[PDB]
Amino acid sequence: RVADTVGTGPTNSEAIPALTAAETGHTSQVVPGDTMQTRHVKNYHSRSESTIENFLCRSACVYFTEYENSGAKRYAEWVLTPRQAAQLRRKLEFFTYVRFDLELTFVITSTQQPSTTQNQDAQILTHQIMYVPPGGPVPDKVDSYVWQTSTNPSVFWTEGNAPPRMSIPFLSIGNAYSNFYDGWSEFSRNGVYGINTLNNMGTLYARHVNAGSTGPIKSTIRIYFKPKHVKAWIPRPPRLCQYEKAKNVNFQPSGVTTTRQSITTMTN
Amino acid sequence: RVADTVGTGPTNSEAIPALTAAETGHTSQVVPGDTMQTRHVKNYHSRSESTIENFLCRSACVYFTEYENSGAKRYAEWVLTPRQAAQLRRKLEFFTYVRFDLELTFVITSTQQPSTTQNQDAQILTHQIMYVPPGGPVPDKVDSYVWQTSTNPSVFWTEGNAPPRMSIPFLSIGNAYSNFYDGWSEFSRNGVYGINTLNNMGTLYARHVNAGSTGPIKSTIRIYFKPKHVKAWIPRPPRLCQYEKAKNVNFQPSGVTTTRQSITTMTN
Amino acid sequence: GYSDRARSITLGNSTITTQECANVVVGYGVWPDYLKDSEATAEDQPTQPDVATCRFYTLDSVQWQKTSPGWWWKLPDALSNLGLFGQNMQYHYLGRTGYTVHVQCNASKFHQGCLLVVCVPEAEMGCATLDNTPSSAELLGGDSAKEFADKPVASGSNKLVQRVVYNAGMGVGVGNLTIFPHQWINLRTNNSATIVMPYTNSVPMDNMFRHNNVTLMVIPFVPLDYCPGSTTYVPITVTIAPMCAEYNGLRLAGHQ
Amino acid sequence: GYSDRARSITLGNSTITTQECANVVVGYGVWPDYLKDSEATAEDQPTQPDVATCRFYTLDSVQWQKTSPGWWWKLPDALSNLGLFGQNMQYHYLGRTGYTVHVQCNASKFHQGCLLVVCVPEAEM
Amino acid sequence: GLPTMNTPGSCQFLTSDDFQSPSAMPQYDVTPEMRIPGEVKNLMEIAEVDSVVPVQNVGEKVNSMEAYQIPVRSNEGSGTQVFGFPLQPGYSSVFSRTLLGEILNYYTHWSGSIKLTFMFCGSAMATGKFLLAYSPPGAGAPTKRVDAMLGTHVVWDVGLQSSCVLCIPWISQTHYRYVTSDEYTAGGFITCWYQTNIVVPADAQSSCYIMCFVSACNDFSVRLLKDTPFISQQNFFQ
Amino acid sequence: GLPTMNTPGSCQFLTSDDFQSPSAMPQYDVTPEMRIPGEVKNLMEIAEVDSVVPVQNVGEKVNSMEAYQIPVRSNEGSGTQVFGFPLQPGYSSVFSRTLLGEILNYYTHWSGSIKLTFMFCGSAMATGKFLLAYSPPGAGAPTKRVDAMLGTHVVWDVGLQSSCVLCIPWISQTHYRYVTSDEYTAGGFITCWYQTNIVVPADAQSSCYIMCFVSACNDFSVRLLKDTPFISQQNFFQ
Amino acid sequence: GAQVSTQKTGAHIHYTNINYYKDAASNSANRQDFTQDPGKFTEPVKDIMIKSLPALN
Amino acid sequence: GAQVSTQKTGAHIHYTNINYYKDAASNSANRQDFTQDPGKFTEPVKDIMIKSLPALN
Ligand SMILES: CCCCCCCCCCCCCCCC(=O)O
Ligand SMILES: CCCCCCCCCCCCCCCC(=O)O
Repeated sequence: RVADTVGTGPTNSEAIPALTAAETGHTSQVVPGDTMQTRHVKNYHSRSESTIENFLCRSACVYFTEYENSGAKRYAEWVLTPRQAAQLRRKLEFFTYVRFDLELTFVITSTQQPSTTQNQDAQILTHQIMYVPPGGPVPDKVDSYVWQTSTNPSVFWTEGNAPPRMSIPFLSIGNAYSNFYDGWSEFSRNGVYGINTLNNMGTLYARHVNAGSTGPIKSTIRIYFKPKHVKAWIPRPPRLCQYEKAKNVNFQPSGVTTTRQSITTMTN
Repeated sequence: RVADTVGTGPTNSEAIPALTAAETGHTSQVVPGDTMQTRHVKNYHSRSESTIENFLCRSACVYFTEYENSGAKRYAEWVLTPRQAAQLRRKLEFFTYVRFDLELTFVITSTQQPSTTQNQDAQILTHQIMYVPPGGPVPDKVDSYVWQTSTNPSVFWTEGNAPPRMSIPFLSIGNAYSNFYDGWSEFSRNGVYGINTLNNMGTLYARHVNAGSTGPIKSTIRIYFKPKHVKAWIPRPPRLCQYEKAKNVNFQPSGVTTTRQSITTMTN
Repeated sequence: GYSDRARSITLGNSTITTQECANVVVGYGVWPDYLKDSEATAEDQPTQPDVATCRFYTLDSVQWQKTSPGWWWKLPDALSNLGLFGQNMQYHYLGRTGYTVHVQCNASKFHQGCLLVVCVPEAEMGCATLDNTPSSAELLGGDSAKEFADKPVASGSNKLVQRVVYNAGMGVGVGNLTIFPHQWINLRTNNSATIVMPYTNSVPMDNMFRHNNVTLMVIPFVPLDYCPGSTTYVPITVTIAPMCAEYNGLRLAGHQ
Repeated sequence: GYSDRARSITLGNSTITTQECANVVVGYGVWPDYLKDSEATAEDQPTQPDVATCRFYTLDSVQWQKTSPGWWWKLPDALSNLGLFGQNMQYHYLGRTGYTVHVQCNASKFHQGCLLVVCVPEAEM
Repeated sequence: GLPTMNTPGSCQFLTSDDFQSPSAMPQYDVTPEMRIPGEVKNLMEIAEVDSVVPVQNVGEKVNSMEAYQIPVRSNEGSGTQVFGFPLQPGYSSVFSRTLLGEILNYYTHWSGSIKLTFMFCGSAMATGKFLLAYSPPGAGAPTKRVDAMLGTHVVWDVGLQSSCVLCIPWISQTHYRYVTSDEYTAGGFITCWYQTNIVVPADAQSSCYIMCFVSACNDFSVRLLKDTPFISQQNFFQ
Repeated sequence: GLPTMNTPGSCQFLTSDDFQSPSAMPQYDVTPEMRIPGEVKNLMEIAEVDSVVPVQNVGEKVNSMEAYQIPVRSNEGSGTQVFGFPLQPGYSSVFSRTLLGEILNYYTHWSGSIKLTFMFCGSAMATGKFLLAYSPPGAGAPTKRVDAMLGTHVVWDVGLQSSCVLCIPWISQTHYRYVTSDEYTAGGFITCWYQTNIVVPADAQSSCYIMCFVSACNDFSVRLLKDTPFISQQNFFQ
Repeated sequence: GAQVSTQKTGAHIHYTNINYYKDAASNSANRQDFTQDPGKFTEPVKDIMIKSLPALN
Repeated sequence: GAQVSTQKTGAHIHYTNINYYKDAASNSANRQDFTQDPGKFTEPVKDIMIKSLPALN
């Protein structure tokens, strides 16, 4: 609940609430009843939508990719990294360090491709999604043994029902996920610079378990993140500039803001 | 429970319950046992269907619109406004101010369009519906970045199961939704006149996430409102005339009622 | 002893006396009061002019003829140019007030007629051209009354109000206007009509120039009649008293 | 702690701040108040506009030159056309008020001069 | 996995259902409530208020204020009729457009007593006497004052108080009636007759008007919510 | 088998929902927490911090540090204007890119009072007086000091403490305003005028600069989370 | 924290309800609120009018 | 072991919740944690600054 205004009256004193000194790096805690006469107002507004948990706990698409039931591109791979979509990236970069659980949701949708093959009568498609932590083997092909998922987490989904969804705990060797890193991987102060140094999150693969039809089909998978139980530290200023790559903070210089006509104009 | 009639007998007195004066703007509270002899009746009828919550809490179609999986019209947009359907509009306009929660239900149905394309074997269609509050970006195209819904509420629905349904809280900067507004937007007493001045409700967009087939398909979405927890003030007379537009109270003059043959005729 | 016909109302430096009147109608059961602290929004301290603004302002008279469709007045606009009430509402940004409307019409025992007096909250009116919305010069005429019509207004490419009377400009049935606070002036019984309307709105305060909260409608359901030899000029007078008027947001003078 | 040079005055929706000022002069020892009942004469009820009339009105500035004899202002007339104070004094017959006059002139440490500010009651000329 | 079983009626959209749904805007601060005059908690608080009845809905009279006037003048005879209409509060054109009628249309069944108030709007020198009557069904409508005198009637004496009330009681075989036209639930007939005459002096108008107001009593009730056959549209409004 | 019934809204993906899901990594030991300075628990702890306002966003000045400077020099006159802009904390270019503005864009409604701090950055020999003003809507913007003096104003005397505060209070008809441009919820105008003059001695600069900082008071609040219209992308970044 | 209430039954049995969501805007409609007060509209006059009394005296 | 808490309702009702999984990382988001402390950022100085006092004395 926000503070309630206190009613004040006329004053003639040596107190100076308005006069301050901003060189001390301190924000003035002046209320409106210090520079004018006010009335008593009973405020009932709540700050319940400005909480970091409410500001960040909403699903967002961070990536989508395609694969086919025939031909060359038979499976899809994606090193996990949220810095490909602009919206969630810009929301998180408000802080230097964060710490949250994750809620993953996948929207898998198929489409029939144009072709001249006849007598097509497709059976329901089943998809497999597999997570490989850094260090494990990778699926060089579509029908390789790695898809046995003896230890690797994986989800089997048949087209036509509720989208698959899982919960991931805070996976980090450190005490918090670093949104920014000012340093290198090597002690020789050369090599990889920036936050790509701390991006050791694993890889996600996706395939069709059966081909379904005799004609071509392309399946697209969209990945959705949703932070839970969020903690955050050291707020930073917003990006302002437009992002360029997913591994670094590079930008093109942009003006402070948009302009107007004069210093006295009340119009954009 | 309605009141119970009291049994009365013959009277000869200077009391005058029948004689009153209607110029005082007061309705006479005369019961039938004031102008005749009655018997004692134990009434058990209830006024449980005349309540505003029961009168207004029923789903109604307020709009429907179409989009396609190919071609030009690839997505659908609709500024939220209930004054397009006559039935719910006329029910609400019984009062000057209302205040309610909302229950949204969507009936999305697809149809195959006539065409000469062959070997059509469609996969299940998934739809996305997205709400943009006033101020946010808009989807200029179908595959634009705005569909990432980082903060904007949205619903993913696969054809074949229960219709999507959500709950919306009373969203208003004021203390009640104004069904009528007698004024302008500008202090210059010119510009937009009427209730269009207070219509700052956002926009709803709808699209196909996948194309499904190689042939054409048109999907229609029907929107249903259902007020809950209703409060209402200052009852008004019913419309009588037929509505013309969605933004104003314009009408064509109509007779008070329908006619009969004479002042003594007992037939329509 | 005393009678129910006689009644005096004192406000400011104004006293209204009547010797043949019906009971007073008090709004929706509510008496106009001031805005409380648990219901306010604007933080600064408001100014209450009291006697200077809460008094009886009389308007021009209109003539009741044998063929008069009726009249209406946008209450806030009607007094926007009278005394210190208009000045306070011209120098401030937000305002709040209730009203006390007294309508007077006197005639003899050989005259007949019946007038409906109704305070309609948020009487949004319609245009004769479905394409546009009506002008401010058509809707609100200050320092004067606005007349209804007996026939429908023609369409075209203008911004005229649909002043047909049996539709009340609001596109309803006129006989239902008795759902709002109302009073009948019957020449054989009544003489005047008093209505004490409180502040109705969906916000705690409002700008008083671009929004009209209520509207006074006077319609003669039963026409005026008499026999040759009696008085032919019969006027109708309207007196409005603001009640518990307060103002917030002092600024420069003007309305733009 | 605080100093005697700094002083803020709040009236209505107006606040005056000063960082180099002398002590305030309060009339003849009396602070402006309202008319009491044992001292009134007019029988009807008066109207007190309060915040709308009791606030700081600034006037035009005058230039202090090396050869300026001086200036004067008839206090009641000066504000007869400003805000709601002028309107209330234009629609009424009798009025009663005290005043708070703040005169400001700033210059550097390399300027010199001295101005006398005096509130003269009933200065018949 | 708790073993369950789905019953007929799953994944169906019944428009009059009552469930719980996930909120689209979670943890949203709703604007506080303020006190607004005239809060409505039931539709029978509206139907219990008077409203003027258009009895003279004959010809072009519906396009004026003449529909609400009931003409009554000096008659060189006695016992003639003033007006008549049936007790059909939601179907007859006399009643289907009033506040009571309008609210009744949204429902299928109604019950309770009815109030008809009459206001005399002549001069203070006119005097009269009228005989308001209600006749339950079973015979026709009464065609003279000797047939209307036998029902539920009031004799209205005109003077000072210029307003009389005729209460139509509930005389039915069922608990409820139908809002639509149905012979099995016929209501009866309401008529008005001259008791003596309207008498005036010289230099006064021998033609006056009456006005009618209809409302409902405390026992009034409605059931079966339905759509009103008045409003209609061809395409979505814009 | 416990007999159940599915309701409308099953197998749907509402992005703002709150349920429980099976964990992919069961019985996983999470790294212990450590104490990090500067923990944030609300977005209004950030908006309540000052940030410099680019008032001189005119022409090429946006591509330098001149956007943040407000030029004030010695004037051979009096009562002229220094600057002016509208009270639109999230839509006007003066305010849309500051910490307050940035946070406001992610929401639809705002409420509360505003702080504008001004720092004078001349020499210790310069003296001045200024008249900061806020005018609620209803008229235009004030065009002279005789029209700005009538609103909520402060007279800033320049000396020693080189920083004054103008608090813009909440003067609205609604509880909340809109972050986007809407006439129904217009805010007002903020202007600054010369009270007397900037006076300097010889061998000192007669041209100085002022700086502005904006922040929110204790009563500030936001509602309706939405997407910001600033960030955008054409293809997935790499 | 189940809420047991009474069902709508004829004249001349209970049901159970549980709230599953933390937003009060998700609950079921308030169907049983049979409270009426027609006095704001039917009789809004300043002076009381006894039924068996001359309205004008 | 059900947990009954209060719902988010307007100003001027309860809900029930049960945990089904043994991993605390599967629970619902912590929406109602309205705790703010802006003193780390707005006023981080070593010496206290009284509002109605000259910042530099
Ligand atoms: C069967 C699929 C299981 C998928 C398991 C995914 C586990 C890895 C989750 C990666 C989360 C990355 C969070 C980065 C946060 C940051 O640094 O900003
Ligand atoms: C994913 C879709 C979410 C949709 C969210 C819709 C939120 C806006 C609801 C608009 C309600 C408008 C009520 C108008 C009432 C009135 O003024 O009569």
